[PDB]
Amino acid sequence: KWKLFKKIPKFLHSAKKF
Repeated sequence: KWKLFKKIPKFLHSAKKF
């Protein structure tokens, strides 16, 4: 149970801006 297991792959969130 690691809150990071669902936070590292946030590369898709970067493009969400542009």
